[PDB]
Amino acid sequence: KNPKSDKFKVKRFHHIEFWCGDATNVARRFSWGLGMRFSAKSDLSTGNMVHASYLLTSGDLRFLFTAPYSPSLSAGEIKPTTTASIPSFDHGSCRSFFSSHGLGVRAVAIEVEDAESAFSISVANGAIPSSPPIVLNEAVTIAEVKLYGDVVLRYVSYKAEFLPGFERVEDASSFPLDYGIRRLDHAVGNVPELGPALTYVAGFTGFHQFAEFESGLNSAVLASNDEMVLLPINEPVHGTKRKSQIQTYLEHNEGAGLQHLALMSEDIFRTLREMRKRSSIGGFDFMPSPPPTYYQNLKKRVGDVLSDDQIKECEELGILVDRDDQGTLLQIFTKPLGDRPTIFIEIIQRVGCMMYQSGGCGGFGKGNFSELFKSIEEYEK
Amino acid sequence: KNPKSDKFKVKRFHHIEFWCGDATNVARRFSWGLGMRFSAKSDLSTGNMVHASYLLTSGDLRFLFTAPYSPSLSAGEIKPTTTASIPSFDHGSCRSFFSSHGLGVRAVAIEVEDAESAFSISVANGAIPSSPPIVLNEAVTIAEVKLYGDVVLRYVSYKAEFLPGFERVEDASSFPLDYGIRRLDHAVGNVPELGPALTYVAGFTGFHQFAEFESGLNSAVLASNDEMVLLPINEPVHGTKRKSQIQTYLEHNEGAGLQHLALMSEDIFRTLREMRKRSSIGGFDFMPSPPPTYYQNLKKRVGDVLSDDQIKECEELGILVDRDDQGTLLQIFTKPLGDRPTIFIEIIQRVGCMMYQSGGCGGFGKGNFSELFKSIEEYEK
Ligand SMILES: CCCCCn1ccc2c(C(=O)Nc3nnnn3C)ccnc21
Ligand SMILES: CCCCCn1ccc2c(C(=O)Nc3nnnn3C)ccnc21
Ligand SMILES: [Co+2]
Ligand SMILES: [Co+2]
Repeated sequence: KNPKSDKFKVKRFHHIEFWCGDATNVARRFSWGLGMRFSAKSDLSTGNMVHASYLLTSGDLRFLFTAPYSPSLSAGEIKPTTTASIPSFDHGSCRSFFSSHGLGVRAVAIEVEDAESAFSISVANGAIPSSPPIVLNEAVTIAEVKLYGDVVLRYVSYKAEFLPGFERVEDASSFPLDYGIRRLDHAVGNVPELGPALTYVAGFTGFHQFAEFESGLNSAVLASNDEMVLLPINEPVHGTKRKSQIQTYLEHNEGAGLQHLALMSEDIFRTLREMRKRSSIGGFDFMPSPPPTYYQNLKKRVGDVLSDDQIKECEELGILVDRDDQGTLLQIFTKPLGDRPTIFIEIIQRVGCMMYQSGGCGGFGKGNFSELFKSIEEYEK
Repeated sequence: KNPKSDKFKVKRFHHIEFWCGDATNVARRFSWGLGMRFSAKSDLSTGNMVHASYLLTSGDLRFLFTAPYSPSLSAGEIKPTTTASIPSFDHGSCRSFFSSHGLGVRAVAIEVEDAESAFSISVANGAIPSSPPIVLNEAVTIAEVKLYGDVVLRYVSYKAEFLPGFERVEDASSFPLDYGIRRLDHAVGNVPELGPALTYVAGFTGFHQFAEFESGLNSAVLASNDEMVLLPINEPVHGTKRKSQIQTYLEHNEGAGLQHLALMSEDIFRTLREMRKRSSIGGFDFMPSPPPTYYQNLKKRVGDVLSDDQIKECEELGILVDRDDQGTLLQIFTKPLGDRPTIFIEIIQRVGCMMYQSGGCGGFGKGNFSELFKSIEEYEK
């Protein structure tokens, strides 16, 4: 059941912004590791004396990497005279975020019809304001409310290229990397208490709970009207045999924050081949592969969706498979993206639910907790 | 003239340590961009609850990348009970360094006969102490004194593998990259006033001035007894037509600090081919190439050292050439390594001065200031 209760018109995920200590080095690492092209910049070379921001794109996926310069470069400025291209940016907030959480997501940005009204309606419905609506060059409006921890939900709306003040990088520095990633499927938060987080966020968005179907967590998924904006949230479950991975996150992250980004690939096998080629030469590492018994058991579960060859291709690459009542989900998780065991990335591809493909086709892999523990001791054999 | 006045026995450059906000991402970027292998780690997986430190090596060159974890992970510890593998590390110092300077070099480490005596003699001769000698697992002694800005000169000495507490990374994660870089040739500091910096450092080391031979700088080189440890220092010259690059550094770095690291390659042409292949896919960019007239003029200057083919190979790669009375220097500079126009890297190869090759053979490229401005307007033509 989908009551379509969005309190304002939401379009799609627009971008994800990482707050960094050095944006250059994170952005170059991510570009190579994920096959994302450098497509826009806002920094000293564009007149920005406040922050360095670099945009990577792959298909519709937009990753933004931002770090502060010395406050001394902009000490003469005031907000009316700012050279920052993202007016919500604040040196103190950014340094405090990074020193508290390390590398991580500051903003989950979604495109809306009207960022001003989305902000007003949100705050009228319980949202904690973070940065009021600001119109940039009479062309783009940006506003932010608190989502969880120090993560903001950023609204962006266009009258009618990323943001004003951002320049198109030179072609020479813009190598057309592409490993098949195409869009952000969902963005997941970890919190100490799921109930209040859900009540808060569903309260000010009107997002509805997306229907699904002891591993140390409970979770739920909030979704927009067409269920293309998907915001799952986890809480830990205490007292389990193995310590909850959610609690470990909260400890190392110093509280709530974004846990993982799920990136849809138009060809997950090519994406994983390309990413795994680069794991040891600057890219990303992947979780340990499931035992061969997990893949033996794939025949009974998805033998009507994937061929034996395509199943063997899953086994080569360590891909996991789960199935809804409506679709099939292929997924795999990276190891943490940085020093701390906090944020990581999921690569996914969904099969089924054609009408375009509807959102969340195949679910989020809930069945892979059980099946993996069913593969752990079956493989002990 | 070399008075050989070292006040303690110095061996070679041992390592360079970068203080980072996220060590993982900088280290992976540097590994790919420079062709350096992951060779040791000290982090959560090795019992270090304080800092994450990753060591890259290429030949004898050792780059260490270190970032702090949340202080909460080690809040119960005291220095006697610390899990840090580098006991001079301090969360507050590291966060303050990175927030003040951005990504940069915290420690220039040299190997000495006896780090305890080097520290004592240094402090007895004016050195400002930074971290007293500490013996690690009865095997390695480490001590630090202030060099300039927030950069320390680190002494390390071995009774008899990087440091105790560091583990040899797994082979799977240790891809044997190598683009031909083999050792650190020299490490250069920028300061507001050259005279006092020289007096201070030469004062406590006994290092002597290395004999050389309006561009906005004056400089001088301090050298150890066999002139294998080379520490040049720049100061700005004010009032010039083009604003001094040293002054721009001081402004963006918030004061003195390490300006560049010169890395000797055993085959600079292969190093530059390999680094330039990767500039736009995660590696390092290089300064704009000199005009073809600069390379036309190379025949008269070094036509007896380099063939026409080897000169054309310099032209393809943007390499600069200078000559001493004793040797020839091939060199090239990267663009800044991170967000700020502060630290960069020089790749060099020296030809001549065989006895082994003596230190500083060919100088440091002083003649390339004049020759480049002689190439700028000659090429205007
Ligand atoms: C040991 C490897 C497989 C672990 C089992 N496993 C299955 C899914 C899954 C997610 C995830 O993706 N969760 C999510 N995504 N959207 N909503 N939710 C709740 C995060 C961490 N481990 C997961
Ligand atoms: C526009 C491209 C060529 C610039 C001319 N150019 C020649 C050398 C050089 C150094 C350097 O390497 N300096 C040094 N190294 N050791 N000691 N010193 C003083 C640093 C910056 N620009 C330099
Ligand atoms: Co997920
Ligand atoms: Co140099």
